[PDB]
Amino acid sequence: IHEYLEFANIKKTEAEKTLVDNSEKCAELLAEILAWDAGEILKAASLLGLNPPQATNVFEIDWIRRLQTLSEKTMISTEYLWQMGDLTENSEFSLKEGVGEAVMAALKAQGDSDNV
Amino acid sequence: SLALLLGVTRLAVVPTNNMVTFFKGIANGLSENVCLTTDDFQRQELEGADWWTLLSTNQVIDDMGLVLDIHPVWGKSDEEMLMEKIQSIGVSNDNNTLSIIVQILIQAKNAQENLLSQTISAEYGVERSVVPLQLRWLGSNVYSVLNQVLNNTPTDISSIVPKLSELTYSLLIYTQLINSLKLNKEFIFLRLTQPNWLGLTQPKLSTQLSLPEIYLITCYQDWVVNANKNEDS
Amino acid sequence: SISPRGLMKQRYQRVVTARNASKMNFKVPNYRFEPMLNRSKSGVETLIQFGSTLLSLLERKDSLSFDAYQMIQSGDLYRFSIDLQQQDIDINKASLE
Amino acid sequence: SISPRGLMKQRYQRVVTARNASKMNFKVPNYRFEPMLNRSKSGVETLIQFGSTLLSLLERKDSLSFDAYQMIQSGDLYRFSIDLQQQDIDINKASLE
Amino acid sequence: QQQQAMALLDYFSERFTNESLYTWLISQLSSLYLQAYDAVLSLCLSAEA
Amino acid sequence: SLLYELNLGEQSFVGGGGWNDLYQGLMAGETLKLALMRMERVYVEQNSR
Repeated sequence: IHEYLEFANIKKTEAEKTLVDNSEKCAELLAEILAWDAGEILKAASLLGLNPPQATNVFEIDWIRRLQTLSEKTMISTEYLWQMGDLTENSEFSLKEGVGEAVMAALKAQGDSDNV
Repeated sequence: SLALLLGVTRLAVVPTNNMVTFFKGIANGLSENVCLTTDDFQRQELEGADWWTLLSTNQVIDDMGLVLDIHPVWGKSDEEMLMEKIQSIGVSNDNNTLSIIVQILIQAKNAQENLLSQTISAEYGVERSVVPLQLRWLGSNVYSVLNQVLNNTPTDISSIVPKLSELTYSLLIYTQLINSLKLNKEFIFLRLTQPNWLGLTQPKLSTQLSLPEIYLITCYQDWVVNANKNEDS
Repeated sequence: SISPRGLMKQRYQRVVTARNASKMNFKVPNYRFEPMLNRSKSGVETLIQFGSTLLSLLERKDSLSFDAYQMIQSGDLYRFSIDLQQQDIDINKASLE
Repeated sequence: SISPRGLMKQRYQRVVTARNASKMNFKVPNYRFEPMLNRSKSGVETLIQFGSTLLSLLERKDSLSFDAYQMIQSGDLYRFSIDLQQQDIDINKASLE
Repeated sequence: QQQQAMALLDYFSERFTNESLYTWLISQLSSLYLQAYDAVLSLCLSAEA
Repeated sequence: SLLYELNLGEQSFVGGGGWNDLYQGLMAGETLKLALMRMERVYVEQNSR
């Protein structure tokens, strides 16, 4: 955890931010310490100023704890959990009509059996 | 795990400056009173090295001739091969002046090996009897690692040679090859000595590994336990 | 009867940093060499005696602190044992009814 | 009820090669015999002290590593104990039905 | 019982004189013995001479 | 005193910094025995009329 956080903090303005921190391998170790998916964690690039983002040294890990447990309550993606936020504010209707159907299909994929 | 061990879709790692603290630790351990004879160690005409200048009343010829280094072989390696190699290279003075400079050299060879076998055992969790065999079977040499001190590896720039930075990465995968299954050094010693004699094909003198070995060495590692008599028969 | 459970995969190692650092010396003498060899020994070997005294006492300290903490492990088990078993008096009364 | 089974016939010995090898000496002296008997002793007996220190510490090392590995032997047994016994709640519910 | 057996393994593995201290002593002392052994033998050899 | 009384060039046996602050000075005395052994052997050789 220390070697990961020390690497995340290296020289954002003078070097690493415009080089995307080498996102393809720095964001990999954040998945590896969790034994988790190095893929969908890259959705974090939807916030924090075009950084990876990773140098916010706790809150992203603290949230990913809850994303990992939610990802074991249900087989839904973090990509769809973002839409469940976007729909809050009297938002566009076709996204709600689609998200309801997508969650229904994600339940059929488990059914009265167990499956995945 | 098997795909990683077979080298398909390989791992990623960060060159943290802690690695320099480790290699500077090796350089420090080499420098603090070990006083090692590694000063241009192998290559022919070994001239200008301190140790035999002091002992010159007993023997002068510090330059010797051909090289002072060893490759392992089964049944019996040891200082008898190091003696026979230096005895073969045209010394006509077969008296005690030749044998005394072998018993002066044995502890000086130990002082090159004992550094790695005692230190890296505390980094990676392997017994000191496995370390030099693991190092060669990975595709390395004890002096080639120690020469990286002379290549300025102890300098705390955030860059080091691939010969260390990818070797260190490769050591972890070969550590899982000796912990996801456990086996004894005599197997490694045979495998490293004589691949075709063990039963492999000539290309497997290289560092590369594939499933036709992994089946046979695993089914051997079962059969050596399953057999009705102890280890050595 | 539908599910297994995970385990304590408690296999992980820990690392000891086997390396050193050190510094140089100077000074000028005031009397002979062998008279100092006849004084330096006993002060050094007394430090080996003090260091092995400290080490061997610290094993005696940290051994007995384990023997202490191992006793209190029974305290919850007595509570759970009584508060499970006491119901067999109430069952033996319910059987009489 | 038709068959027995084999056993661990774990009787086999192991062999220790009790033999040696050794080499000759030369050199020429620079000062007297008894002054060297008055120096050679303490360096040798310090090596007996270092060797017995190494040996007695290595017993303390390899003893405590056994006490460690002996604890994790409980981890599977708790898993199997819970995943066998938990069914008696489901049987006590099936008996109420 | 399972969780306090895990807490005993934690309390044991967080003991001061755990496996690391004997390992650290021996892995240094192994050098002190060899640095003495390669040096002492000239005293008894010069006693013969 | 050795290097003055024999009038000799540098050999630096007594290196400073042998204390330890993870392990509170353990083994910081046994090194002094080996320093005296490395030192004594200069006197075993380098004395003559």
